Amino acid sequence: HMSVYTVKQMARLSGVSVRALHHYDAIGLLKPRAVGANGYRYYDRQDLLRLQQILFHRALETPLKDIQAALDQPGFDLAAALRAQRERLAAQAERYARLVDVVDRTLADLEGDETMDDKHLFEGFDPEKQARHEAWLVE
Amino acid sequence: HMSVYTVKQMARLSGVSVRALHHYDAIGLLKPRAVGANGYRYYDRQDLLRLQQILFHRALETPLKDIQAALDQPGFDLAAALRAQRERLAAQAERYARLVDVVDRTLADLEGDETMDDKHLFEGFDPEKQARHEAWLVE
Repeated sequence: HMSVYTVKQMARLSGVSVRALHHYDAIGLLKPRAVGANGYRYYDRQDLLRLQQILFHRALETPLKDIQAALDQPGFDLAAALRAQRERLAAQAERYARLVDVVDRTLADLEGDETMDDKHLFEGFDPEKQARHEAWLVE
Repeated sequence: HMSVYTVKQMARLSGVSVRALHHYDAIGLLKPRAVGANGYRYYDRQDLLRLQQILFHRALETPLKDIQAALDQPGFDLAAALRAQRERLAAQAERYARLVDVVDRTLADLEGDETMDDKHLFEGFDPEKQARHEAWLVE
């Protein structure tokens, strides 16, 4: 809330390194807002929430330049951004949980009479991740 | 089980493109084993299980060359490989579910008195994904 943090403290609190925070600072992505009377710069609550936004974007494989754009958007609403991120994180949790179900079904067939239909081997894989890989194979 | 598939059929069944399967074939990753009397090559059940292994590896961001190595390992046990993949897929599902919890806790603080401790903003992020990004920032 009123707490403010040096780079050393922000690293320890967030798990982002001092190296990364200096880089995020240099490129205008995350600049410590709070300034003391000694000219030192400190991360405040608003900076912590922006860094959390950066970590959510990276969890969701958003590329570094796209992050700046998304955060600096005029009329940026943090609660809206969080709800959109929730939906995409939930969908990733459901994909991974579906892929465990596929492993479970495959193991049981495999240690059973091996009668399970072939198509059931392949339900659950991310079509998006396949397109980005077939596109790569065309070099 | 006894079913065998052309490239066109294997694409339709698996969701992998004809382009990718020809590439997987060329580089020795997945070569249709079953051969007919007309010299044509067909994917059998064992090929379907190897392709499922490739799709699990790609879900778990294993690099293409590492896949060959892992599948061609002497004493390769498919049920062992599946159980190891289960554990890593489950862990990804738990990470994504934890990140939704973090969003939920943050939203409720944000629309509340904003008293939640700062450290709670940052629990749940993948430290591995952070190291691979701080390492990248050193170019």
